[PDB]
Amino acid sequence: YNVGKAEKDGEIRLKNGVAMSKEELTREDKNRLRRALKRKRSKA
Amino acid sequence: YQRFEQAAAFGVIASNANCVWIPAPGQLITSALEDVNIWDIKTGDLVSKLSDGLPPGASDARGAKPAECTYLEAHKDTDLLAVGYADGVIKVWDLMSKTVLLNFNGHKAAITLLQFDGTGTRLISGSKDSNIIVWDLVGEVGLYKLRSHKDSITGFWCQGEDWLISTSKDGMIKLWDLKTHQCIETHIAHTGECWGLAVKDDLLITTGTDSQVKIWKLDIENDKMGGKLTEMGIFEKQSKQRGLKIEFITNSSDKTSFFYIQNADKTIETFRIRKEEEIARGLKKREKRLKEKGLTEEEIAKSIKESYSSFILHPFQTIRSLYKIKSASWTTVSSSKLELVLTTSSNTIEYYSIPYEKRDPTSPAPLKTHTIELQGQRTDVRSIDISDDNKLLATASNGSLKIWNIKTHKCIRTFECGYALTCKFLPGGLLVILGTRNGELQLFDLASSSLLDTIEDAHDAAIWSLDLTSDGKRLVTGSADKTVKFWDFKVLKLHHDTTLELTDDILCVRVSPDDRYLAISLLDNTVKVFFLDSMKFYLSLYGHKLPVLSIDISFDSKMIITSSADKNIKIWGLDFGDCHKSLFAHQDSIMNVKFLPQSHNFFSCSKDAVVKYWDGEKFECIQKLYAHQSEVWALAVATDGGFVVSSSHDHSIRIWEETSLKAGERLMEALDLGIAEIEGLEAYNRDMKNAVLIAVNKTPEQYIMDTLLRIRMSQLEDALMVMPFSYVLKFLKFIDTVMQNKTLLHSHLPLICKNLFFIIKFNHKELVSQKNEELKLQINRVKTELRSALKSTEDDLGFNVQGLKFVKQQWNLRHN
Amino acid sequence: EQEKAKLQVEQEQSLQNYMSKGDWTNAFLLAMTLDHPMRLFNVLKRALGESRSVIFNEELDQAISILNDEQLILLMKRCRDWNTNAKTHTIAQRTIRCILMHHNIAKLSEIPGMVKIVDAIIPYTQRHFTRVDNLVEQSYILDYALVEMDK
Repeated sequence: YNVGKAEKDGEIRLKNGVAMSKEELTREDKNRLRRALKRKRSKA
Repeated sequence: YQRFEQAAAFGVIASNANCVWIPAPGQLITSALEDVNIWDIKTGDLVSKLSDGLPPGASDARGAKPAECTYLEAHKDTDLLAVGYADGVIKVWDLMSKTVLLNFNGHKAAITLLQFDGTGTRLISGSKDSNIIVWDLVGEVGLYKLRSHKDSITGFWCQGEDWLISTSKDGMIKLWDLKTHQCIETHIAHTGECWGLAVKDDLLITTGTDSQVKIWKLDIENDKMGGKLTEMGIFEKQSKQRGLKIEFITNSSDKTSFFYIQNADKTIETFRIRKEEEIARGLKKREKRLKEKGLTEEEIAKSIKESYSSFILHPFQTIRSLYKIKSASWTTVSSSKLELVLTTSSNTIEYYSIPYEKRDPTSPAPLKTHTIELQGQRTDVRSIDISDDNKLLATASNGSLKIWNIKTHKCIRTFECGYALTCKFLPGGLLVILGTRNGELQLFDLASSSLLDTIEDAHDAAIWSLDLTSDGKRLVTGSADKTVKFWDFKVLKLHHDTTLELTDDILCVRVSPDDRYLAISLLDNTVKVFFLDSMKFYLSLYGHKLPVLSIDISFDSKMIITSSADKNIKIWGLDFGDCHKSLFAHQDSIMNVKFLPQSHNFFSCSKDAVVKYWDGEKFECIQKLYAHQSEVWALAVATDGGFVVSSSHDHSIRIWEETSLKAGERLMEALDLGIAEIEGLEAYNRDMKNAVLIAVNKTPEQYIMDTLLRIRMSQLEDALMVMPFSYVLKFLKFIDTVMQNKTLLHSHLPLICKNLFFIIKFNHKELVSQKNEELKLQINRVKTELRSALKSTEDDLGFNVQGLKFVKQQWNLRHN
Repeated sequence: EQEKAKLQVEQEQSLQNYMSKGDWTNAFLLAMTLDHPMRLFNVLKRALGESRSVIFNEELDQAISILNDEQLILLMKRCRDWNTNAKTHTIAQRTIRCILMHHNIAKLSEIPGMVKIVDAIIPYTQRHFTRVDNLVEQSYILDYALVEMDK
């Protein structure tokens, strides 16, 4: 078994093993996480 | 060249901000764009003008248009006013000193509102950014901020330091404890957005988008964890349009509290709170009625709850105005009568008085004692002209024309007119001639103060543009009927001479000062120039994306400038009709462009509110001037050219007048401070038997141990490697104290084990050499407690693997 | 949906109040219902820290027992995720321990899909068990330093 993507759509599960539910996330945290993906996608 | 600067701003009595009222009948603070104004309602004159500084047109003056005032609050106790601008900056203003005292900038958006605390030591701010910041006036800093609201704060209420109520655009009413800087309870007032929040003792009232107004009981000392604020009933206000603001007024003699809801529409609703006796008195009849009806006592209780809102409050009266009320505020409270002052978007201040006896008003309808419209244009000034003497400027607006002297900045005479599109002065400034949208031609005599003659059928369609010869004998009309009509003055009356048919409507008509040529602007984007005398086609200008809105002719008359909705100003030579160059001066369309008299230099105004000072020869912008928040509609140049006047949709007319520690030490230094502190605490305890750390607000054991976490592991083995043994003994003493507190050890046990155990490896020879017995006791205590923690985890892991293995094995039997 | 939104908002605010107050047992239930992994991770983490100073505490231990099948599925997906990470497995190991001590071990088996989750928990648990034990072995250095000190 290996940690993968979130089964539930509004949730973010990283390979660290930490699950991040969008509703409880703060807006500042949501912004950086959105930017964090953007770097991941850009090079990919 | 010589720079252009703005001498003054005038024509805007009231801007888009709240009204602030002070008693002396009552003077009123009215916003004037960035400027702030004090008017006296009864007299109607402006007592003074409050300018921040940095006069427009100065080089130091910022390019970007100055932020307009959104909110105003005056403190009676301190006699101080705070101003909230569009950008979000808060400036503290002293009414007596007439200058800003303090500058606060914590909001990136304009402020919804501001409230000085009763003491005056602090102010609470609510901004569209959804940030609520409290600033101490003496400290001049923001003590704390609240972020939880997801949208703009329409209102907030803090009578007591201990608790705050915030109403927000998202529809959530949140109770806040200022001491803890957190929200304790949240409830949705309305599915829509809650615009107005007013609190009167326990009673709290909120207005959403839809008409329903909700009444809330609040008890601070409930201490139930829920229902600090509870809704008792819901009452529908008559106006469908939302209520922007709510306020409460209480009459001292009888203690009755009345409140108004200020709706977006012109209607304003006022409501009265019933006394407890009349309510209990009132409920008794209702009970008696239902007993007569025969309804069940359970149904009787049902009726009481349904109408419970009706019992609490009683409708009082409605106030209606000609124009929509942007802001309104209570002025006077008395048992005999009440008086409320309202400010509308139409730049007028109206003061309304209502007499009431017992339950309901005595007057059938509210009456306004005073209205301030002397210096206010009801509608935007469409066309502006400057007389030949230039002393008097005429401002043409829908339903109102007014002629203002530059020195006074005030109207001399006012004339009733239609939806005028074009305004012009006759020679000598004696008479003013305008063109309506209906197509009727209006001619006013300034001295007479009345119209001389109207020709209703002079033109069927709207008079788009009007221009006159230098002599003034001949008048040319450009308009929507696609025919240009020439009119000759005869003794003074107007008579049609000839009409020239055109394929397209004449948006603009311009005659050269020498009167040799006449220019016509058409919706076909083609500019036709005719000799004025011979009335024959001369040359054409093409290529504009959209029709040219303005045409101007130079003094030398060899030059024609054409401004269009294409957003490019083009410069066309008259001799052959060639374009010398094309400029994209303004992002949005350039409504009007004018030549500076006796100069090839030309002024341009556009919808983006910019006024630019452009030289034709250079083909570049000399200077850029921003002073109007909204689009500047028209630009007029003085005959001398010294000063240029501009009017904008903001109803403000302005004159522009020509004038690091690398890894290792961070463990060393941290270790020295923490160990030195713990030793001092131990030494102090032995007696019974630092400032930086206090700023850190962490225990000495936590602070260093945090520093270990910050250090990267890949450099860690070398950081421990650099350690001198004297610090290693310090490090060993550090751990033993960590070992005392079990929770900290368990939290980061794996890191600790690795740190101790490597450092012993490196210095194992000098550890054994040390002859300190108490050090051995330190080692012994560290060992024993470290064993128990590790054993506890291993026992936990050992149990789980066996149990889970058992569960899998049992399931296998069942399904095998 | 307005009523559901009304109830959901109240649950969020009550959850935040409990966490600030430290009422983990009530916070644990709200986080479980709201499906808040951080608040679910944080309640258990700092609750354990208090326990350091049967498994978590009497009140919370009862709360985990009352969970029906559905929350037991959701809780133990999180423990599987936490177990994978060596910095957060300790929280997972204590939570899974409380489940085995407060539920019928016949019952957890029939709950569909739980073997598969239980399948993923074993390998990481064994890896952690192989760890720590090594730490205990190479912790006996402290004895060798002491006996050399004794000479």
